[PDB]
Amino acid sequence: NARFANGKPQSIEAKYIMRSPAEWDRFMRFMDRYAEANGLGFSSXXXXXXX
Amino acid sequence: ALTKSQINELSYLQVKGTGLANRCAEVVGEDSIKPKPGAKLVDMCIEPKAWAVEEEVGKAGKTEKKFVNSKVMTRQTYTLDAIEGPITVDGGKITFSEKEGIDYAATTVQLPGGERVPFLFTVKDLVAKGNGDTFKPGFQMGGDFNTPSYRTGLFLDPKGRGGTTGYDMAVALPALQLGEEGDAELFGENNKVFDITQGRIEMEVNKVNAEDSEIGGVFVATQLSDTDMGSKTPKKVLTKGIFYAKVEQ
Amino acid sequence: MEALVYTFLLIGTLMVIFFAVFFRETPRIL
Amino acid sequence: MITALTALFVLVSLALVVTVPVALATPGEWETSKDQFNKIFQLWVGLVVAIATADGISTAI
Amino acid sequence: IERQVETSVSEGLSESQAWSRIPDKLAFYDYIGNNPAKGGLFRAGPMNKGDGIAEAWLGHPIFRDKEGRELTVRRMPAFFETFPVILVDKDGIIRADIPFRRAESKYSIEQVGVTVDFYGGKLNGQTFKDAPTVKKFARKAQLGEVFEFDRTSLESDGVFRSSPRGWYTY
Amino acid sequence: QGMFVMPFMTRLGITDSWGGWSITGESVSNPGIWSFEGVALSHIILSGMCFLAAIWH
Amino acid sequence: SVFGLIGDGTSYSEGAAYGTDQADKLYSPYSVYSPEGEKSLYKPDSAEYLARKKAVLAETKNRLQKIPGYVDKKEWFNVKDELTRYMYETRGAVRSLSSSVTQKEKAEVFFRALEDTYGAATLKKGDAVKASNDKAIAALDAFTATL
Amino acid sequence: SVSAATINRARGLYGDRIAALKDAVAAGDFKAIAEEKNAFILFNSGAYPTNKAKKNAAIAQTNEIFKAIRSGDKAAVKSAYDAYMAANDIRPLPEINANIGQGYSSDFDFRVRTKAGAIYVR
Amino acid sequence: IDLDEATRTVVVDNAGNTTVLTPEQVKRGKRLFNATCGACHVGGITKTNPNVGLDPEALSLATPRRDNINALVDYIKNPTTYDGLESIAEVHPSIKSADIYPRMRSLTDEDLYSIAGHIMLSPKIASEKWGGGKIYY
Amino acid sequence: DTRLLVIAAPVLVAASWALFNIGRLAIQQIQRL
Amino acid sequence: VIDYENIGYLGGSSIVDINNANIRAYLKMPGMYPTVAGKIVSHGPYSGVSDLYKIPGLSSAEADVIKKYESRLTAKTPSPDYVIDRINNGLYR
Amino acid sequence: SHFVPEKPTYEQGFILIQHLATLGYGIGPGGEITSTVPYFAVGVIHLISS
Amino acid sequence: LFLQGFHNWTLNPFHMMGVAGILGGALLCAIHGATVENTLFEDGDAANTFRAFTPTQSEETYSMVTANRFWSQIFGVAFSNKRWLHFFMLFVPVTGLWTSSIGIVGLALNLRAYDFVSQELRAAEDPEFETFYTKNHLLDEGIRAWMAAQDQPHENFVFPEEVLPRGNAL
Amino acid sequence: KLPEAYAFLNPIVDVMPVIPVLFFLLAFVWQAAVSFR
Ligand code: CLA
Ligand code: CLA
Ligand code: CLA
Ligand SMILES: CC(C)=CCC/C(C)=C/CC/C(C)=C/CC/C(C)=C/CC/C(C)=C/CC/C(C)=C/CC/C(C)=C/CC/C(C)=C/CC/C(C)=C/CC1=CC(=O)C(C)=C(C)C1=O
Ligand SMILES: CCCCCCCCCCCCCCCC(=O)OC[C@H](COP(=O)(O)OC[C@@H](O)CO)OC(=O)CCCCCCCCCCCCCCC
Repeated sequence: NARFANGKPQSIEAKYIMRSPAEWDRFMRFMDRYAEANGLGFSSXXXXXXX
Repeated sequence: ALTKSQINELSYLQVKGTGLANRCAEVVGEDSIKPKPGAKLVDMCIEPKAWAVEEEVGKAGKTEKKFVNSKVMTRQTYTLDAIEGPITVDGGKITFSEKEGIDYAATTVQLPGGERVPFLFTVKDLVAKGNGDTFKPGFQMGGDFNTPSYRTGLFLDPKGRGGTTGYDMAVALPALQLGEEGDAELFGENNKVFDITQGRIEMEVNKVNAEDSEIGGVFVATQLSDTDMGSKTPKKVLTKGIFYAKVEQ
Repeated sequence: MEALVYTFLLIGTLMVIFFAVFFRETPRIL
Repeated sequence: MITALTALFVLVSLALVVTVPVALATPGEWETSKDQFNKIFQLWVGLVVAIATADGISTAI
Repeated sequence: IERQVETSVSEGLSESQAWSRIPDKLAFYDYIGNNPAKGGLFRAGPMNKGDGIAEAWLGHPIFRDKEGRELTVRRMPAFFETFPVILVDKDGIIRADIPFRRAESKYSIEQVGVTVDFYGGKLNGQTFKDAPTVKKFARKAQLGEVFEFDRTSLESDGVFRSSPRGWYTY
Repeated sequence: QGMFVMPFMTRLGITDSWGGWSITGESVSNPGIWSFEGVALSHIILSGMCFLAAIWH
Repeated sequence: SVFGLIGDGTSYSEGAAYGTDQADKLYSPYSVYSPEGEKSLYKPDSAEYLARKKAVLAETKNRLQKIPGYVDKKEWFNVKDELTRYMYETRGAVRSLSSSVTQKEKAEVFFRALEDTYGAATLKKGDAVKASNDKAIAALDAFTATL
Repeated sequence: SVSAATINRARGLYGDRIAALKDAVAAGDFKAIAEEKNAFILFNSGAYPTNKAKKNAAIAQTNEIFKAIRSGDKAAVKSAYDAYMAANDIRPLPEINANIGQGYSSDFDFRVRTKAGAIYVR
Repeated sequence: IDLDEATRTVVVDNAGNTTVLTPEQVKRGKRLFNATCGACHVGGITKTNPNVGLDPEALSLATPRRDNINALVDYIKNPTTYDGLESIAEVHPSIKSADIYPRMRSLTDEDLYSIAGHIMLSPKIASEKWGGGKIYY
Repeated sequence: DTRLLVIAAPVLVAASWALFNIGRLAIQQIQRL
Repeated sequence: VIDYENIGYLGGSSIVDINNANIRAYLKMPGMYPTVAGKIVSHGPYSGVSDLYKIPGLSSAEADVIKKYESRLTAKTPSPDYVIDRINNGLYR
Repeated sequence: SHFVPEKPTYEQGFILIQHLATLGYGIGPGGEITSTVPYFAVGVIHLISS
Repeated sequence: LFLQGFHNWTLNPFHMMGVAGILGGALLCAIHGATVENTLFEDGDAANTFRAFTPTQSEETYSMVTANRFWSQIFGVAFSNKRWLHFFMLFVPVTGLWTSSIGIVGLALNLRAYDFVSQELRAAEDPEFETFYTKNHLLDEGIRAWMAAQDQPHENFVFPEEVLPRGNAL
Repeated sequence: KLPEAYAFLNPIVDVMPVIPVLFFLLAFVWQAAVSFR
């Protein structure tokens, strides 16, 4: 590598199964609070004060 | 590291970064060439693929001299390229007689133990001598070249002392002189001598293509390390790698 | 042997800062 | 003829840069004087057009 | 120094015994390592840990060119830890030096051929036409009257100190 | 050389060091985690972690 | 006892005033913001610089003959380099040597055919390099004869 | 501070300005001595600033010049002016060259545009 | 100490012929020299080739001798090497190269007679700073 | 005569005078600044 | 080296070394600096000034200016620290 | 107004010519500037539109 | 740059205490300015808060409890006195200027931290051994040698161009 | 140089860059007219 001009730089499939599973596995924790809950617009100055 | 043909099929931008640029090309095939009076070798790629430095070794009960396989601290700046010299035959045996090219590669190679061994990997002023005529599966060349000093005399000691230039005195300690005996215990270091020593190389041509008139083989080179203007005793560096050339007519 | 004295004092300051953050005299409202 | 037309063009635009925001920032004097500034705004662009023809003709003569 | 030499050569004395009548203690005072302003803060201890115990005066160098003129090495101010070697004559024009860049130097001692002749001391009346030693005594004569020291008594370094006059008013 | 701690390290198998030198008279490319420096570093980690645990109790 | 040189900008000026046309004294520069006169004297541009310009077009054709020799020995960098290295002078020649609208059109056909060689050299397509070269050299040999 | 280079300078500056009046001793130009009275005074201050005994020697050697020209005996003027140059070593600066030279390096020197002003430019 | 008729007196012909540059023409010299030549000859040196400088000690060791007005004007018309055998107008601004250097196209006789005057008048002004390099900055 | 400098300074003046009077005019007018 | 007895023949005095002095030392000989000095400096160690003429490629009008300055040229033993900086000393002006 | 045709655009400290030059206005081969009339066109249209 | 080249003035630790006092003084001016402005109380309905202060107030206009909870929880260590804080803002810029001005009475008599000795020994016996420290000494003899011909014009330093120390090509 | 017709107005062109600074100066003038409400 070292100026191989890579995309999000990366030279193996092994780091593709590091980018996606470490985003996703700290994403699925975020989903476990915010799944199955939608809508409820509020029209205020940054309330978004639902729980 | 492929042949010179499809290295030339790559643009500059798509080699740029790959580490291809040290790689000597390869030859496919076994053939003869039979050089003519007036030919020469033109693209003499020389890459060392392993380094080795003389030392004192410990083993079963006895200490003696051998070479450790050692690693390079310079990244990729270690191979020689585009060396040319007029080829001649006088007594039936082929001589190389190096003249131009990138004929030095200032590397530094760290010993097991922490010690850094800088040297010049040179082919400067080579005169080879073949085992016969007619470049073949096993035509071996060998000769003696010149290792010049690593730093030339314009280079300057961290206090401002050099061969050509610099101070002559210990600028540090200006009350060292003061007598009949001046700084004379530092005379072995204030004196910056440009030493030049002699190396050794032994080619061994393995594969020969005469459709492109190109040879390639495996060399073994032994030479001497840096002496910081005659301060330290230089070690004996042994390199091994592959080489490559293109024959004229 | 003075690199001992250097690293004793540098780690010496790093120890004093550790006690100064975590073992401080807390201020009370009372 | 171009130099005289742009000389008139600068001197009209001096009156515009001055008298227009003085008549805009007055709460009364716009609705009454709007037909005095309409005549000069229409004249002003109609002078830009008559000066763009002048360069247009008198370059490729 | 020079007044006591002039009143000795006006008495009729030749030069090599005109300089030998100068007292050694007076020659010790015309010396850079005897300045209060020569040392530094964290150079601790006596002056003899600076350059050594003084043993004896070597001699007074007189530097001559090929025309038999006289060259004096321009002495160093007390500011400079290092000043170069510059050999000037009676009217202060450079006849010789020691070059830093040695390539195109016009005034090198090996080109001008500066010769050394001492007067008095333990090195009385000894010519030196040897071009290294001319340079060696040119570097010594830049600082002070040149003595011979003992650096091995207390392992004195090669580098200066300051007086009780320096430390009291410090 | 007056090594007091090092013979106890090598007699159970720490022969290599990060400086490339082996104590058995070899040359090693990669000693790994467990070298003379890595063992010495591991006791300073354990010194720091047992220090914090000492404060917690 | 002085009366130092006051030199307001309208007053007298020896060496230091920047009065933008005063000390030039009817040599009448190009603009007032420049020291030089405009272009009237001492270089007739129609004089013999046209040896050099025609010499560009003479050695232009020779390097363009070198191109299909380096497509067979497939050396794509040499096609891109020899089309810039000496050929840099050709645009400054042909544009400065084309006068009428017919020569400008035969310039335009030559430059597009020259740029389609470098594009096809970038794309690494050997038959399109050789084809566009034949379009190029025949556009050169047309343009040289139109003088 | 009085130093060695300050002695060298007033000697170099005004040793030109004393010895060049050898042209004015010849015809006996009586105004050309009176215009250079301050040349005698200021070489006297600069060449012996710490040495007061040689300075007060060169006071009376200067007085003997002006006492002689006030009477006007041109023989006794040169009989005193020879003694002034031969006691104090008045010397002008001669021509320097490439081997014998480098009068100045900075343009701050007191001999930049003098005839002993040259530099090996290299 | 003004810029009189004596300091403005420079060598014009190969022999000892001297003329006086008018004081408008010193200004024409210094200004046009800095505009056209000044990118590589600031302070009388050559940035692209420091061995060959604008010093009178290095103009009078040239072949032919360039220490007058007329051969400097001849140099701008027809630049040769330092030994003067072959022409370097290919790689140097000139009138033979004024199609290939656009900053030479509007110069005249009085321009180059003033520009070359500035190369000659300047070592009478400085004489150590001119072409002395960075040591005299 | 440098008529440039004799034109360049009044056009500095006539620009600096112009917009500043839009200050002064709308204050003698008094209206809602 | 602290002390090299041919300092005066490098760029100092009128007489210029042939084996060690750079191309910049030949500035002060008129007619020489391109293509004569460029040849004198690009070729090997010499024995004397008369054997400067044995350079391959050295022609007649190139050797005329050599014969003019054969009195100012001279051959010393080559110190190899000064033979690397013959093309480029590394000091410019 | 400060254009002199001798020196290139970078030497006379220009800042908005070159943005119009690399869109192909008034420039010929090698960075030589044929005329400043299209730069006059661009700059005047931005005045009246302002 | 006079006291850098001739005196190595940044290396004097009396000066380093001075820099710490002045940078730490501008530090405390930036901190206590920011925290007071940002722990302020609502004393009006204007978005401008400057008009919600009169000088005769009996209460505090910034919450010292809130400001202590800020830095103790961000930086780890915070003030808890207004009397000790404002003495500390008095103390730090002032004692910077004292300790710095002690060291400039060092150079007045040229007792200076110019070199470390053993650091400068080992360089003169190992040409391999370079630090940033020895890089600074070469820069110091650039300032010493080049400036002095035009620094002190009265001492009439004439320096040959081969004498003047210089790197490669510049 | 401007086109030869427009070359008469060269000093008027010479002020025209400065004017966007001078708007920002009125914004403090206009507050001083309104006496900094
Ligand atoms: C006015 C005070 C003064 C002065 C000028 C001197 C002068 C001298 N003494 Mg002396 N001395 C003094 C007081 C003084 N003495 C006192 C009070 C003691 C008893 C402690 C001594 C004990 C003493 C000994 C034992 C020796 C001398 C020696 C010397 C001579 C060498 C100077 C030297 O080494 O400096 C060294 C200078 C420094 C190290 C500079 C320090 C810079 C300041 C003070 C830093 C302080 C701030 C800092 C926060 C300190 C704390 C350290 C930190 C790690 C916490 C010199 C003639 C030597 C000699 O040869 O004499 C025979 C010697 O061997 N002295
Ligand atoms: C993760 C655990 C661990 C490991 C694997 C090591 C590993 C190592 N340590 Mg170590 N160490 C550790 C934790 C660890 N340490 C901790 C927690 C401490 C603090 C107490 C220390 C303190 C320490 C010191 C002070 C030293 C080491 C040393 C060493 C090295 C040599 C080991 C040796 O010779 O042991 C030898 C150990 C023994 C001979 C003890 C034997 C156990 C006794 C005799 C048992 C008798 C009582 C028992 C209850 C009997 C009843 C049971 C029976 C019925 C079966 C080795 C590299 C040495 C070294 O070289 O430093 C790097 C050294 O000097 N360590
Ligand atoms: C990068 C950060 C840095 C910092 C923070 C400092 C900080 C300091 N340096 Mg410094 N320095 C640095 C880098 C740095 N240095 C470097 C790289 C060098 C190069 C070697 C130096 C070299 C250096 C020297 C050479 C000196 C300092 C000094 C100082 C101190 C400044 C003393 C002061 O404020 O006097 C400011 C002046 C005064 C306080 C006196 C003012 C007296 C009254 C109030 C005057 C006002 C009257 C009136 C208002 C005038 C009106 C007119 C006017 C407004 C127009 C301070 C400790 C000085 C020092 O240590 O001396 C103690 C000093 O001499 N420094
Ligand atoms: C291996 C490693 C670690 C290697 C290290 C190697 C190496 C580089 C070491 C460097 C060592 C080192 C530290 C050297 C520097 C030494 C140095 C120069 C020392 C100077 C010594 C000294 C005595 C100087 C005298 C001058 C002086 C007294 C300086 C004082 C400096 C200093 C402590 C200032 C304090 C600045 C500071 C950070 C204060 C922040 C205060 C703060 C938290 C405000 C919070 C706060 C603000 C409010 O307003 C309110 C209201 C509240 C409530 C509140 O909370
Ligand atoms: C993620 C967090 C990252 C930062 C964490 C660690 C940084 C914490 C630093 C604290 C150490 C200082 C506390 C000591 C002193 C301490 O305990 O102060 C505590 C002190 C509390 O004072 P009070 O207001 O309680 O005052 C009581 C008074 O009445 C005393 O009479 O706080 C201060 O006054 C402000 C502290 C400024 C902080 C001083 C910083 C100095 C920087 C240190 C220089 C570093 C040397 C490094 C060498 C390598």
